[PDB]
Amino acid sequence: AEVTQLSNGIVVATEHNPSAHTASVGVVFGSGAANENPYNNGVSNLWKNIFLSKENSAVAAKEGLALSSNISRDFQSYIVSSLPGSTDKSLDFLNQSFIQQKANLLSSSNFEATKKSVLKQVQDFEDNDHPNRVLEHLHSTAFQNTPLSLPTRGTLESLENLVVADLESFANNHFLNSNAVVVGTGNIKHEDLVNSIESKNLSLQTGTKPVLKKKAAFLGSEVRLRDDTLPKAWISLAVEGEPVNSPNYFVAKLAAQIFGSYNAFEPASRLQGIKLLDNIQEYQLCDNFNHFSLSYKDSGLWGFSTATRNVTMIDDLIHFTLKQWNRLTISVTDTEVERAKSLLKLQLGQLYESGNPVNDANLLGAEVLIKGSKLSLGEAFKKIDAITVKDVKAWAGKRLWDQDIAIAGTGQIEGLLDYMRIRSDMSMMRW
Amino acid sequence: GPPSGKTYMGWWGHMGGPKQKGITSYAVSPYAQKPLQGIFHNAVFNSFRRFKSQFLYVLIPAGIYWYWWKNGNEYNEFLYSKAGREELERVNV
Repeated sequence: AEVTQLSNGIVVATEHNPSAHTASVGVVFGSGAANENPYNNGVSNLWKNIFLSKENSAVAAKEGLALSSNISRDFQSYIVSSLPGSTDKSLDFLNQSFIQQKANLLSSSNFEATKKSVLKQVQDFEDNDHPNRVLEHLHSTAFQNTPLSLPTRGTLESLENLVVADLESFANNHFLNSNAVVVGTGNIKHEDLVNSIESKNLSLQTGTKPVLKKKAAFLGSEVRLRDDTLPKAWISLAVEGEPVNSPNYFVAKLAAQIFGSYNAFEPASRLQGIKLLDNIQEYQLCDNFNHFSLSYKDSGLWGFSTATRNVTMIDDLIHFTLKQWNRLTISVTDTEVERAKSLLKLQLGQLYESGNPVNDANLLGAEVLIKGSKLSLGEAFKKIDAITVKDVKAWAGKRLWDQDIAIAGTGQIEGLLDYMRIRSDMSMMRW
Repeated sequence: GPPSGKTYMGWWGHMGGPKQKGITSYAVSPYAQKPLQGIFHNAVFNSFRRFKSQFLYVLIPAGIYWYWWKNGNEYNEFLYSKAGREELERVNV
């Protein structure tokens, strides 16, 4: 449970955990899809794909190393996993690919074979992964004409028109030092890694900063992707949430836990202590749903997602759910808040502490990049337990009560009523 | 309840139209839109258009009927004045 981080030339961050069996090293950049443009959208996803290409991947495999990378909105990360002993051979492969081979990975035979893969990849996504496709579109309309609206995997149109020069252009503007953090998780010590790094000098484009832009903003709107040939209806709905490093980051995350997630087929799920289940189970209004409090640097999204085959009662699904959310402003109970506290701790635990160093790396790098440090799991619990009913009520009265929303859906959505109908349910009549 | 006869209109979720696919709609909350005042400068010269295409279908039949009415009226007035008491005895009975 130690968050160690020191700066010499490069800001090095590590979180050691003795019993681990393995160790992971890599760099995480403070720039992701939210830094691209509508036309070069998909560059970051492309980088990730070449970094994992058959050529580069075969080199580290001989050495007994494994590769992993993830593209997000605010950040990007390249990671190399290894045994606790080869904690040095990872640092060689890292520098070899980001300085020496930052021109060998971009050959006219590799880039074309990779481009052909992300194209079949992103296409496959839009053709079949409906729930994620919808959540991606939710960000698209909620933050339109603003950074957060750009899909992480990029659009098929900005992708097929992307050239090697664009990769370089992006890389030379974001893969800088002042916008980077070298992460090390697994078992290796902070002082073990920091030495192998402060050994090899060379700055490589120092003093350079990435370009700036215009702040992200929420806009009440919707995008309806009707498709009557699909067998279900997938919809996502949300209000403007909380950004990371916000006084209410936790109240919000707790508020989502109150309604939580559900799966109509799993017996135990049907028994949960969520009032909403009394309303939706009578006529079986949906196969599943899940609330969330997504947070980013400039903004966030608080809402839920759901999938259903009861295409003639979608208005009741949406109506009941939004009536429950009304309660957070006027009648949420102590026991509901308490049930949430326990469950939030359990999930926040399983995330920050799993048996996989790669997840730890991403989380560590991402956090240190936005707030210059990581909040310890124990420090979180103290904040979570401190939340009162009054807090939830004040938060909801600001974020949920009579506030614009964003909607997105695909499939048999004829039954999803108009905007103003849904919008009206964000409140209740009173004397 | 008792079985219902087939119609040409259903209800939300089974309205009776053909299967839709490929069409994508977008909308913005009325709350985020410019308060009602922009219905001028941009929406003024555009207006009155939906009557410049129609007035003929209304004006001609109107004109025809107005002249027919005015003609018969002026004729009536003449017939019952002094000058027309002669023609009145001709057309009357």
